[PDB]
Amino acid sequence: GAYVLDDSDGLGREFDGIGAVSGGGATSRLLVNYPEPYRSEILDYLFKPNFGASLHILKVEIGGDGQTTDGTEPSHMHYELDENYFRGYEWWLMKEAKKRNPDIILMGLPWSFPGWLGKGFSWPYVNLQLTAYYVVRWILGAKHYHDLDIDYIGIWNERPFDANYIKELRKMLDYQGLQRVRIIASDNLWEPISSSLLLDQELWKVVDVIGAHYPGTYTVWNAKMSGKKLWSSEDFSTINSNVGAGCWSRILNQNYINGNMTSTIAWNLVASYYEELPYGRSGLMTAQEPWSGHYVVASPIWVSAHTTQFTQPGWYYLKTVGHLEKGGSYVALTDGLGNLTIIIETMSHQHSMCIRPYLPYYNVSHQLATFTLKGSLREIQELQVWYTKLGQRLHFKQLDTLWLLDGSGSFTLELEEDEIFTLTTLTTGRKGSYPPPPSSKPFPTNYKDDFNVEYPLFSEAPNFADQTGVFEYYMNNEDREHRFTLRQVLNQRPITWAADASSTISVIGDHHWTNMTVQCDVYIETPRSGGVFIAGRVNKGGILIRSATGVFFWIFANGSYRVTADLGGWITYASGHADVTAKRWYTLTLGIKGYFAFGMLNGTILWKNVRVKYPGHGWAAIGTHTFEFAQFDNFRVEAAR
Ligand SMILES: *[C@@H]1O[C@H](CO)[C@@H](O[C@@H]2O[C@H](CO)[C@@H](O)[C@H](O)[C@H]2NC(C)=O)[C@H](O)[C@H]1NC(C)=O
Ligand SMILES: *[C@@H]1O[C@H](CO)[C@@H](O[C@@H]2O[C@H](CO)[C@@H](O)[C@H](O)[C@H]2NC(C)=O)[C@H](O)[C@H]1NC(C)=O
Ligand SMILES: *[C@@H]1O[C@H](CO)[C@@H](O[C@@H]2O[C@H](CO)[C@@H](O)[C@H](O)[C@H]2NC(C)=O)[C@H](O)[C@H]1NC(C)=O
Ligand SMILES: *[C@@H]1O[C@H](CO)[C@@H](O)[C@H](O)[C@H]1NC(C)=O
Ligand SMILES: OC[C@@H]1[C@H](O)[C@H](O)[C@@H]2CC[C@H]1N2
Ligand SMILES: [Ca+2]
Repeated sequence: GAYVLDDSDGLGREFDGIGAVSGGGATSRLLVNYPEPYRSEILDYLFKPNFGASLHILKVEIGGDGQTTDGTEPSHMHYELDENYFRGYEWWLMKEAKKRNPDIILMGLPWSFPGWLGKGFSWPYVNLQLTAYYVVRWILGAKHYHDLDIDYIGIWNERPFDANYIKELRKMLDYQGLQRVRIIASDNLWEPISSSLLLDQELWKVVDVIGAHYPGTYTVWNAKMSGKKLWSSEDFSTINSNVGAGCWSRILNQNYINGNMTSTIAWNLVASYYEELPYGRSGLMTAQEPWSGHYVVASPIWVSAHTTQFTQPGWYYLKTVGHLEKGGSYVALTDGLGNLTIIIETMSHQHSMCIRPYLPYYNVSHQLATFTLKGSLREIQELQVWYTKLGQRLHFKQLDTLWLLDGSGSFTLELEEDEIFTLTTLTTGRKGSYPPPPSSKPFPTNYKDDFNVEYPLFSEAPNFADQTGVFEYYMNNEDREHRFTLRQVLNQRPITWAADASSTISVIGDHHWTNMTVQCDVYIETPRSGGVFIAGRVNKGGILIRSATGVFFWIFANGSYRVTADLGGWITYASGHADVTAKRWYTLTLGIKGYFAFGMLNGTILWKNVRVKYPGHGWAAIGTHTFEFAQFDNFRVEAAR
């Protein structure tokens, strides 16, 4: 009936911000080679204040060279003694975010680690000081090379924590003059971190924030008892259709209401990875065609705006928040300066299901809600109104101002289903707008890369999405014809997060492709035992990369070749001998059409009319038999969709 908003009895918890994750894994892969001005426009929709999603927080993966959901991300230390703070795209993204919003909150979290840190085991806790040292170098590098202050550091994404590690990480941060950096744990479930904090005072002293993943809007008693800030440090992960925006809208409010969580962070920031990769299109917006410049400002962007444009880290939640009689919820926040923001959501069950978890049915129906401002809020006489309707339009439309002149801190609204209203004293709200970007277009049916870039802006060539291993621009001054190549640089399996393949692989192109010819120059660096391949119709990647099928044309340094149906190499289409050795450049061609494939070695036919599964479709790919050095050059693909 009448919902009282008041601050006279005091305030609730401090609001810590809304944000999103770039990483886990390679989710921003295809954004770096967007042409201007579109790349810049995309970044504005995400980070420019009073414009789009206007994010308060940016969380990035600390790349460890392993596969972490939609690809691998490069580490700053591939090997022992190696340090490089210019690989990948997270440095860039953080800087671009920081340019638009100097106050954005930066977080880093490892998913995987380079293998050498395990010292012969696939475990990051073998040498506590070493792993901490590795992580802190990243934070230092961020500052020294990019002028970035990392605000929060996590432990190991959705993987066990070690209490002694967390303590050592804190000590190592302090030793390096990073007392200001805070620690969030354990980016998994509420337990065992929450009870551990209650039993171990020294642990309690070093953990600043408890971050839980996909909590279903609820926390647990031990976490509340701890007095720590509680965050949904990873949520959403739903297709950014209308249902995802609904999901997002609902949890943004109810994470605080039901669970005392004062921050929520969406996986992921922007869908800039092939859609046929795991969890495709589960970013706040979509930017998966750098070749065309086409992007989509999806519904979740505006749902975010309803909170982010009208709140900032350091505002406080009111004590008076809750559910509406006929379903839906409201929160309210102030900045202790006379501003008030109110965010109301009526997401229906049928249009707001998140993937994790799925909620039992609940009812929303037409209702009236009366709001009364008590205490220090009585003096508000005017509120701006922002409105969104999900289902088929209207997104973030500014409605007519409401007046509260009646002397009665009150007003009423007619609420229907699947709506959002924001009511705030702030006048800075804006539905940012750029002209529409180019229409959607398939990946180019003819495509070439000779990797001849002397000072590349990024460490890897556009569109190649590593799914196991790490491929990088490589300069070899001692060769002329192959001065500039692409190289696989991992020489041992990472401390994996996912089940990485046993073979390295990078995929590219149009998953819809069915008939195609792929050609590449290859160079095996490891004598006797080394091997490389080129492939087409590759149908799975990311977390599922081990499961990839397609047509794989392998050559080996022992003078042999194989054609397989799978990356694992368990199913043979053909095999034989070849004039092939290490440390020599060969041109490989693989032609797939209908039921049949053929392979060429240096323009000469090696095998032909070999029967392959059909129908089938997928990407082109390159890679190596194990985690081994190899080079690639003059890549070309002609394909039919
Ligand atoms: C956690 O949030 C809950 C709300 O979910 C807060 O508890 C409410 O407290 C009021 C009175 O203080 C009760 O009338 C409500 O019934 C409580 N809510 C529920 C759902 O039972 C609580 O203050 C928060 N815990 C903290 C801040 O430690
Ligand atoms: C609401 O918030 C705005 C923005 O923070 C406040 O306006 C600022 O007030 C400070 C001092 O209180 C000034 O130094 C800034 O220049 C102001 N900025 C802007 C953009 O106006 C405002 O005081 C708050 N209260 C109300 C009633 O608007
Ligand atoms: C890929 O190649 C196959 C094999 O040639 C094509 O299938 C043929 O298509 C023609 C006309 O479209 C038919 O007359 C043949 O009977 C088909 N043969 C088989 C075995 O299916 C297929 O159309 C090609 N697809 C693309 C997208 O180019
Ligand atoms: C939802 O509530 C309305 C009124 O309370 C009722 O008429 C309707 O049948 C309910 N829907 C379900 C599925 O229970
Ligand atoms: O919903 C899938 C999410 C992403 O894949 C992130 O990488 C982590 C791992 C699972 C979940 N959080
Ligand atoms: Ca070259």
